Amino acid sequence: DSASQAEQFLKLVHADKLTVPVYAQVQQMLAQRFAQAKAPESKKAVLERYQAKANAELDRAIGWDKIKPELIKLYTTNFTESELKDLNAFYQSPLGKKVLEKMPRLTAESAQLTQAKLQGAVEPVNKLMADMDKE
Amino acid sequence: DSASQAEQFLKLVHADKLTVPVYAQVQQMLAQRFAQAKAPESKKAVLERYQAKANAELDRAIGWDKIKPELIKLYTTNFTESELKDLNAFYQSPLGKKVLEKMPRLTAESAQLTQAKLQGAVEPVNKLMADMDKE
Ligand SMILES: [Cl-]
Repeated sequence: DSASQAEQFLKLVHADKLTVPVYAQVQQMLAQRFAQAKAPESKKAVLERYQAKANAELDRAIGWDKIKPELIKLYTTNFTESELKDLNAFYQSPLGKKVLEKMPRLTAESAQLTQAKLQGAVEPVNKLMADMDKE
Repeated sequence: DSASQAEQFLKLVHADKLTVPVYAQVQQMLAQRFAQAKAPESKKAVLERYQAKANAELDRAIGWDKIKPELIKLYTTNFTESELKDLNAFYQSPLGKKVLEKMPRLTAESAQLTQAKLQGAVEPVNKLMADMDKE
C-alpha cells in the first residue's frame, strides 16, 4: 500500500542504477586481464563472452530483483505513507528530475571547489606544525 | 532576491557545516603531533594556543563567507528563483528536515546491503577470469 509508494520512490530516483559503477568496474576488470595477456583483437569475442557471463553472475548476486525488496523495507520502516507520497510528488516534478540529475555534479562541484581553496592553507599549517615542534 | 532564495537554500541544507570534518581533522593531527613528542599535562596550553592559529588559517581559505558567495552563485546559476522557492518549500517542511537527516545513514545502509550481496559473486567471477586465461 505504502509499499507501492516505496516502489514508486525507488523507480523515480532510479535506485536500480545504483549498481551501474560496479558492473562497469567488473567489465574493466576483465578488459584488464585481457590486455594483461596476449591481446589479439581477432579474439575480442573471448573478452565479450566473459563480459557477458559476469553480467549474469552479477545479476545473480545483486541484480535489481535481488535488491529491490530489501530496499522497499528500508523506506517503509523509515517513512510513513503520506511521507512517501510527498517524496513521490516531489520527485515526479520537473524540479524533481532536474535535481535528481544535477545534485551529484553540483555537490562534486562544491567539494572539488572547497578542496581547491583548502590548498592555500596546507603549507601555512605545515609551518605552524613545525613551529610547535621547535618549542 | 533569487540570491536570497539560494541563501535560504544553503542555510536550510546546512551547507555551512560541510567543512566541520576539515576543522576537527587538522585539530586532530595536532593533538597527534603534540603527542608524536613528549605528552605532558601542563603543556596543554601550547597545543591550544597553536590550534587557534590553524583555525583562523582555514577561515582565510575555507571560511563560510569565503564559500557562500561563490556558492550562492552556483545555485542561482543552475536554478531559477521559482525552483529555489520550492526546494526551500521542501526542506522547510518537516519531511524536508527528516530526509535531510536520514539520507546519509539511509544511502549508507543500502550500499552496505548490496556490497554484502556482492561478496556472493567474487569467487564465481574469479573463476571466470581464470577460465579466460586458460584461453
Ligand atoms: Cl537517523
